[PDB]
Amino acid sequence: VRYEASLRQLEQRQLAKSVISRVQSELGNPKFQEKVLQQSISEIEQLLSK
Amino acid sequence: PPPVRLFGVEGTYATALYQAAAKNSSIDAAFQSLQKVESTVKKNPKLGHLLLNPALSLKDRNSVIDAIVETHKNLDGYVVNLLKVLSENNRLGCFEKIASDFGVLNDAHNGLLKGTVTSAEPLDPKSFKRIEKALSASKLVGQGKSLKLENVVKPEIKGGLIVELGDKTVDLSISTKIQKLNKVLED
Amino acid sequence: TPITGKVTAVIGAIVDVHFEQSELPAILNALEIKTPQGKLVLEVAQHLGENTVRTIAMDGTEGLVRGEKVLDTGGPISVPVGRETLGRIINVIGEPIDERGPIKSKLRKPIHADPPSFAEQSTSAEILETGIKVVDLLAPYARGGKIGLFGGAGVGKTVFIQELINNIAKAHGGFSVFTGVGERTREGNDLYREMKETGVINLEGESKVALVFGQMNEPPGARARVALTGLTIAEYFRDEEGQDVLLFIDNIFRFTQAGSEVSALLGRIPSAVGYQPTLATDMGLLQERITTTKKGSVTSVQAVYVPADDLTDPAPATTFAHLDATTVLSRGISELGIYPAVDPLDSKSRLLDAAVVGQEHYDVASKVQETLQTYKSLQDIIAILGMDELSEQDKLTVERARKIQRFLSQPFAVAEVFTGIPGKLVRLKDTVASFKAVLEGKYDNIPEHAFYMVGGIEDVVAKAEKLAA
Amino acid sequence: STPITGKVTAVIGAIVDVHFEQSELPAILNALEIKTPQGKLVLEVAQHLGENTVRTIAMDGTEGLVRGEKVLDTGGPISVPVGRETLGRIINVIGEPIDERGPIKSKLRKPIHADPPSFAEQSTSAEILETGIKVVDLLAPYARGGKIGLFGGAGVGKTVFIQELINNIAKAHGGFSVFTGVGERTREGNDLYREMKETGVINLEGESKVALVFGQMNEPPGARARVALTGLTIAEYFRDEEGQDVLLFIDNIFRFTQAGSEVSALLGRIPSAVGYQPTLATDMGLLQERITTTKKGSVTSVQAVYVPADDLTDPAPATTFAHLDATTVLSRGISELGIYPAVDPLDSKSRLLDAAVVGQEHYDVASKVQETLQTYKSLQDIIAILGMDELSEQDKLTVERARKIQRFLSQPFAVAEVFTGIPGKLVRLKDTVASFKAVLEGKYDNIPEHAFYMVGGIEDVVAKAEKLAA
Amino acid sequence: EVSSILEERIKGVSDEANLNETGRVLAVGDGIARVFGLNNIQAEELVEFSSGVKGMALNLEPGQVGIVLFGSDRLVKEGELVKRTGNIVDVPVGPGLLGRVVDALGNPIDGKGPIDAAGRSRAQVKAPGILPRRSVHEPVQTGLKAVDALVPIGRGQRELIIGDRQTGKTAVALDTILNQKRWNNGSDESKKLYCVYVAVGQKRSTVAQLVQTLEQHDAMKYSIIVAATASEAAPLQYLAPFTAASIGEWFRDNGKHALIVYDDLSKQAVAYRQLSLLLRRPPGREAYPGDVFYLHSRLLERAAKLSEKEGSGSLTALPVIETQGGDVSAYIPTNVISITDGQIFLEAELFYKGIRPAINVGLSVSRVGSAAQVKALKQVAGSLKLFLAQYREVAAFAQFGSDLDASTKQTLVRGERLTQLLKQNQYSPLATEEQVPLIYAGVNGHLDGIELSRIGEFESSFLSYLKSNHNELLTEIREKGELSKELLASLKSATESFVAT
Amino acid sequence: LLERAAKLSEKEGSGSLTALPVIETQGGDVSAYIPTNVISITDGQIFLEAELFYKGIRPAINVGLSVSRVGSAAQVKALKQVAGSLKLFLAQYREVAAFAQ
Amino acid sequence: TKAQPTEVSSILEERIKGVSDEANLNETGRVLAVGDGIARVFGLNNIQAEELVEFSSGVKGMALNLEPGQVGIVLFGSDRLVKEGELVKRTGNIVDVPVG
Repeated sequence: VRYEASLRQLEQRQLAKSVISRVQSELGNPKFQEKVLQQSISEIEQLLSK
Repeated sequence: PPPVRLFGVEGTYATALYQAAAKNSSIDAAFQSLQKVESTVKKNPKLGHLLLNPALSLKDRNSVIDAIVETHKNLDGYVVNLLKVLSENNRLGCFEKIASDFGVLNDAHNGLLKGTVTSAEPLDPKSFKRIEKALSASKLVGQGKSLKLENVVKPEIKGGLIVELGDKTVDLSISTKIQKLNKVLED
Repeated sequence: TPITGKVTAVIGAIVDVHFEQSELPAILNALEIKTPQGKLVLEVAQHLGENTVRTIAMDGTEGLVRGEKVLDTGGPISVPVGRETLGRIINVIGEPIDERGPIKSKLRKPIHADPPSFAEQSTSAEILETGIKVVDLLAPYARGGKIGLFGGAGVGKTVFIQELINNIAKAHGGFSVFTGVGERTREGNDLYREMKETGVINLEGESKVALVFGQMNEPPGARARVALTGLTIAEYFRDEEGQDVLLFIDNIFRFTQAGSEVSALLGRIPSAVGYQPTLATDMGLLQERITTTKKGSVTSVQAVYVPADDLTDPAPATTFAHLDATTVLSRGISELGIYPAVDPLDSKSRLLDAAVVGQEHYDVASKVQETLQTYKSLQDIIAILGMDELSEQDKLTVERARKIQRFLSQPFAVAEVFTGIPGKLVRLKDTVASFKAVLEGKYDNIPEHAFYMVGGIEDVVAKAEKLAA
Repeated sequence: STPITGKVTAVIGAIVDVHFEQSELPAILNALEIKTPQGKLVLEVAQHLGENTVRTIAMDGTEGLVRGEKVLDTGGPISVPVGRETLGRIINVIGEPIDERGPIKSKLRKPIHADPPSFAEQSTSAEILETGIKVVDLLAPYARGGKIGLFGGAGVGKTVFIQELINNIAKAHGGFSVFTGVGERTREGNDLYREMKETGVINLEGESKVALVFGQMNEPPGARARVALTGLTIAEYFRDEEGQDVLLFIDNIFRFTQAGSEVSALLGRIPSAVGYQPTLATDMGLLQERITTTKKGSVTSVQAVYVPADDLTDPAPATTFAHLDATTVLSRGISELGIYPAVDPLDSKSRLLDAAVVGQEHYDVASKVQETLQTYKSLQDIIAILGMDELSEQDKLTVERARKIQRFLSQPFAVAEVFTGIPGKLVRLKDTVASFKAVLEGKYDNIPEHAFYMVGGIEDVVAKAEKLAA
Repeated sequence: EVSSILEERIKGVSDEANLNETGRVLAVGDGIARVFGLNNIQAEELVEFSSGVKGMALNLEPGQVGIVLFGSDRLVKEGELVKRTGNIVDVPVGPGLLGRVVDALGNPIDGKGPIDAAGRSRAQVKAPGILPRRSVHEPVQTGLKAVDALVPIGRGQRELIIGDRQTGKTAVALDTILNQKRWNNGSDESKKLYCVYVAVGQKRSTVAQLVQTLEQHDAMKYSIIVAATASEAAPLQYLAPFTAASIGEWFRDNGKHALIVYDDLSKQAVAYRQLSLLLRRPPGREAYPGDVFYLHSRLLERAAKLSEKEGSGSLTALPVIETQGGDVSAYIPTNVISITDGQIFLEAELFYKGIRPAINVGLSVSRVGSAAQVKALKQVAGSLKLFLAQYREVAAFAQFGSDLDASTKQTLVRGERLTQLLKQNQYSPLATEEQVPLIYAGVNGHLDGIELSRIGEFESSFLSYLKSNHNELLTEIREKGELSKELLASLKSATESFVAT
Repeated sequence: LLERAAKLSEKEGSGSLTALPVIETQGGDVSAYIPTNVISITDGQIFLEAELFYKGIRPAINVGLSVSRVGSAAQVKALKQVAGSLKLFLAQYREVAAFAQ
Repeated sequence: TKAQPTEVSSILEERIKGVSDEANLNETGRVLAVGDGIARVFGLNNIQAEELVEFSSGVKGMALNLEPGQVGIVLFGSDRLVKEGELVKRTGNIVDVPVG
């Protein structure tokens, strides 16, 4: 019974590491270069809004 | 008078230096010259890295001072006397310190508002011109103050960028958002 | 580049590094200087700014070259745990000093843990038997309880814990913990051997006891993170497994003692007496990492070394709030010849009430507490005047109190050598009776000297015949 | 001089530092105002730190202060208002009404700081003030121009004792009063304010005969110290400019001591003995000398004092014990024994007790009383150990008179119609002298010990004897 | 889904606007930090660490501003930015913290139902004036006979429970909450009590039994528990009384009545010790800083009785001091004592003497006077105090085999029987209608005939006999809380009738 | 210092370093900081009374404060057999000679 | 590096301006900062220890600590009227009382 409930928590941690994993993937690709450009142009847009 | 009080210890000197140089309207001259006489200490690789921290008497250091102003005659009379004051109290390690502060004080007079626009990766030059334009348009720089943009590469900023100048900042990073997210994961 | 540094300072055994890049370090991480004497382990505990950490040292700092290189591991100090991790002794640097070879690593977990939540609590509500009369009657154990022990560690306080190990640990706890801060190294070998002799540790395989000792040779900062290391081994048993836990500690005063030692160097200003200004928070973290959960109950027996026998100092004092029960041991009862040396008027439990241990247990215990206390008040009058120069009612009470007091000694199996009287254990159930009988005058006929060094109630009677003949 | 603008640099708590413009500074003891959400913060300049930066004490909360917040200079000290419109207003540390009956309206205002009067003015007491309570009257009278000190422990009815005085002495003896509360509590504020409304001494139709300066302990330590100054400054205004006689009242003056110890540590002053201020000696001396009789009015202070943990050789009570002309001690024990007055009849010394000032009869009676109680206390050890029947005939008679004097020191109080329920009765100084003498002489040792309990003079005691008999 | 909840977290991170200030972290450790920068800061404001830690700011300096961390320091790192909220620290107050345990930030930590909030409140709320104040009103009982008679507390008043740790300290307080049952259930919301219990430096197992015990007696439908354990951060432990006070103030403000228990202030001083010494304030005596008094003094005065235009509101407070070593001539005890109206000193020895939870009646005082108790119950206990004082004096003489006399042994016997009657019991409070008979019985000397062992036997039986026949007397004592000439004569005849057994 | 002195095993050659740490007491002292710090490290005490030594009894040991807890073999058998349970006996004797009057 | 109590901003700008010391520090003193009745002077270079000094305010002092960067005068009187930048004359007579 203890273990059964522990397993419900465990699956959530197994998918928690997909998030951490997915970050390494995002930053491994030159989507790292292209979205950093996007962040510079959001700041411009934001800078007209203040 | 000083215009505003900036810096903690070893800023009492920097404060005092600006207000003495203020009465003539030649701080810009004083400071430039100080960069050029400080650099020639550095390009003295022995005894100008090996005599910044106390190691020899007040008097030998004072005589090191006398020798520095005899080889460079342009230093302005405020900065030739400031060195005397530093040598007599027997300090030279916080020599770059008064220099750095004195630059900030001077560039408040010039009306330059120095700024670092750190990014994850070096941005394009077009991205730069546009940030300089925009930042002027935004009310954080009212105008009257001339922004400078200094690019820095920090791979510790993991994605995004941060625009910093004066007491006004816009943090539009990815890195912070990741840190916040990682904490938030519960399900 | 990797977060390398140089040794700016070596002030005490609290080394300071200065990283040569502006890359971010972090706290509760570990750094290694590769030294020509083994390895040296450091732990970042403060960041002072200008790329300069200030570090706790887990190993000896003697013979240390400054401007000598450091490297950042990148993370916390990690022990090895397991279910077959048992039958070996563990130090704060991970290694064996018992030389039984590598421990079973399955999961390696940070010695620094975030304290579990208030929403998971499996509070003690089942009693435990200790098998000492004084203990059962006045302040009985429980399972999940947090017991405390006060006194020296040389006057019979240490002897007391041995009895407890002999009874409670050879028949409860499936995986059990011993954690010893500033633990006396040769004595540590004795504990290990006695554990082997009673066949509790069988090689480095399956065993129902594990042990952590960090010797009092080791410098104060290293000793401080022994405590933490031990608790991590306790938590694996707590979490993953549902199997019974125990903890025995000798002494967690020595954790507190170590904190006072480090305090000046780190950059803190010492508060009065000498004890750390960070005592409540630092104390708080270990004792909320000893707490009952619904993942398993955790019976704990803790020992506090009392310096100059002042219990009014904040390090012994602030513990009681974090306690359920105590059985305080003192020098005075030690002189009187009463072994165990437990104060009978200085014992308390949260299991003491008239429906937890029931009305009869309570009634008996109350009466015992009134009788001994009455005697304690009249110490002056008895010695200065007399007992016949004192009222007849109080004289009865006084006469009774010498018998009850004397009876409280229980010659132990680990003080059987010294006394010459074979070891005894008196049941919980027997105890209620034993004391109830004396209270009704059913045994106030036989010598005070027969109440000295006896086992149960029948032996008191029987020795009376031995001494009379 | 003219206003200045300084910008705040460090808020650490009560101490708040300001960094004023160069070549242009506010002086020591000036008043700076910073407009704040809840009143106007007044800052008292108490140190200069050099480089044209001051260090000041807040008198209003230090919640939400920006360091960089403009600080106007009024150009002077903290000045409250004084006047005959001070009467009935409830005044606070920064000097403004908090009862909203309107500001005190006078041509004259004064600073809270002042120098103690010069030697030439000074006058001594010589008259004997009448309190209207039997213990006070015989064994420790008051002296008009006194600095009486109401030292006492816990559970003595502190408020009760002082509340009795206001009922008796205050209406009878002309002149105004100022009642000043230093680190008072909100139970006590309401109960004091209510008691003086009953007696028609506070007139909300008239002007009052009392003025009030209530500063409570929920205000910063800084403020608690300098509330005392505000109330004293009003008494000075009464004594000097109007010429009036003052029966000044301060409550609890240990609170001044405690407050003063707090701002000491914070200001940089190193801790002195038993955790109290170093500047104990000098703050008290300055405070006390101001309280006196001059060549104008006559100021007779009655100051509550709290003796921490019933030890009065502790450095705050014991220093104050000297500065106060006419000490009393109230004690835990006597309250429990059932006797109210709670005053110890034995420890209570006035600055005037001699026979050519109190009168020859008054002196010879009180000389006997002191001896009778001191015998009984001495006899207690013999009674306690050996037995009580093994004492002599003279000792039993002395013990019986002593019990009688102990219970013929019970007076009821009007402000203890709560505490007890028996209503207070006023008895004269003269009457007390006479009443006490009859008892010593042995002419009233026919009266039961309990027929001396809470009654007037001799007339009531004889009658009350008959009453228990029935 | 586990995936569905993850999708939300990701959409709920990203984007944010201008920051009033920035500064980069440098000195930091022990959960105390100082950051460099930060110049639009004012006192008590909250600054958001980009760790995801929140810390309010308590030391302001023109160097490095000292921000007290509520988290850990293992996620703070040297170089990070911190961004000012622009909003001072606040706690949810509503009708939804009741029936829940909540930590000092005001979340449930037991994972009970949602916090309903009607408002937010501020940690410092200036304590009432003297204009909206009013006289003492509404007797509050604990259901402990000695406490009620002798040192009677009122609502809007403070009396300090002091004494050595774990001599029944917890049972005293638990008995008080338990007696509020009679009133919580009974009509009138300004007679009902919603108690707020504050726990500083206490271990979880103790709180978790305690709450269990309140649920058993159905007292955890109004109890609110504010907690800041020993492990959890030192600024949350300092901050814990002042935000509990605000959960109480709402009750006082609406006209409703409540009782706030502050257990213990002494560990609060140690959490504040740590905080004060690392933001470089110099200490006074025994390393407690000189502004300690200022902390307790502002706090306790926020419980005080209000007028009828504010709805007859009173928050009442009962501060608890557990003395870490014993001695009440210590620093912390002198400071709380001055602020409070009373002492309710408890004693170690009296624990062993068989009074449990144990109270000493002589080092306890109430300067609140006798009319903060039930009117009926004042009358009966009128000489209770006087008898007891008389006993204490005669007992002192009695020691050393001293020759006793007949006059004194009346007193001594009289006193002995009363104490045996009085003796408290663990975890059981009582109702005032049945406290009024027993004290009468003792005072008029119908208990001074009855043997010490049978004091208890009389106590049980005497109460029992009254339930059967004289249920009219109990009803009148409850209903009018004052005692009539007619009612006394009957009560007196009832006592005379039952004396044996 | 103290853990440098201690009996060792066969490997290290069976060697021992016997350590008696010797404390300068002002007529007996063991309720003060310095003694207590040594007691918790040591296996026991050899408490010897001031009054008795001085009045020419040597040795003069009070065995209410003299214990050792590893000492179960550390005597020649000869001096254990003859000295059978005398250590219990003189810890009855003080109590007997208190109330024998 | 270290912080002198003679690092005062008015004092420093004067040394920077190429102005030398010891013309207004002979006997001649100037208060730098006054707190708790403890005015601290920069000057008094011909003063005798324990010698009596007179401020511009109207206040008298004696000079128990002579330290090189400043002189810790102990004020006999008022703190109220004393402030930074006031002349402190050197009596030239050590603490003395009439005798006769």
